[PDB]
Amino acid sequence: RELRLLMLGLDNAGKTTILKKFNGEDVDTISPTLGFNIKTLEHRGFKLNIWDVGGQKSLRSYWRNYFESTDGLIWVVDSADRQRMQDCQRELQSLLVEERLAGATLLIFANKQDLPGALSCNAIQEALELDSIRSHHWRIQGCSAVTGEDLLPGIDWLLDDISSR
Amino acid sequence: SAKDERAREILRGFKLNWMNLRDAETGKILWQGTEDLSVPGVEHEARVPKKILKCKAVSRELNFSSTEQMEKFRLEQKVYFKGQCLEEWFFEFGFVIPNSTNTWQSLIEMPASVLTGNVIIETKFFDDDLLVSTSRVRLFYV
Ligand SMILES: Nc1nc2c(ncn2[C@@H]2O[C@H](COP(=O)(O)OP(=O)(O)O)[C@@H](O)[C@H]2O)c(=O)[nH]1
Ligand SMILES: [Mg+2]
Repeated sequence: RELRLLMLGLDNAGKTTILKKFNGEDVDTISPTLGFNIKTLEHRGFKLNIWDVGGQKSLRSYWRNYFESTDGLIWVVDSADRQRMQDCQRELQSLLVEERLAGATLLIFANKQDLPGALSCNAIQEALELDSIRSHHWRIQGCSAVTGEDLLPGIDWLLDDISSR
Repeated sequence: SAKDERAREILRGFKLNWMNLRDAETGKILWQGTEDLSVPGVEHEARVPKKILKCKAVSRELNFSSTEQMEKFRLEQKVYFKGQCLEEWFFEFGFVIPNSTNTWQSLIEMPASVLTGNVIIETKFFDDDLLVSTSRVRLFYV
């Protein structure tokens, strides 16, 4: 069957760039998403429906309207935005206790690793309290959406974990 | 009735901003139509490089706006050659945010003189069973 991947995260985390970069499309004319961006494609034999939903404050209240039937959750973090790292943590943990997202595999993309002040994966692992997560399989993957570095390693793991369920 | 009045608000607030065709392999846009794709008195058409007929992978993207919130939104896209079906896509969006702009894209896997001018891409958008908008684009290769 097709797999539904929901990609969320605070605004500016780089969700849209990751999606376009992943599909070999130009990522220089990317603007804020004021709704959703959905890509239906095939990767490694899997048919995927990837939902990149806008993360502006005003849009997060609608995130829950897209939880139903989500197989995988992709949480994108701006590794260099230490400021909103606390809000990022709260939003994520809020998602992890949602009933309509139970069992969904969690992929954390610590994005913008190409930036100078980018926190390490261990730092983000701690700042987001991932070790306490136990209702979901999860993996943190550092990456750069602009260069495209390490995007596949993250996605590929996510698909392998979901399929094993 | 209130129901009819609400559906008129839905239709009036919907707009298909643009649609494009990309060579999936390279991610390069082969053709993108913008300006009033759902405006009356106009047979919308598209002049796309015929080489697209050689692509094993084509992606088609749509960008639409909705002033009104919708609960069971979906699209039906069929590509015809006269009466025969070349392609048919369906997609359930479900919830659509008020005053939102959204994008949808699918990775799609005869000569050219016979096709050109005879190929139509018909996109229909529904909110459950309310027809929100219909779009027809006749294709011309090169
Ligand atoms: N240096 C660097 N910039 C990025 C990266 N990912 C996204 N950006 C930039 O961050 C801004 C927001 O990205 P965007 O994908 O639209 O964010 P979204 O709000 O989460 O959809 C844009 O200016 C992007 O070019 C990255 O990995 N590295
Ligand atoms: Mg975006």
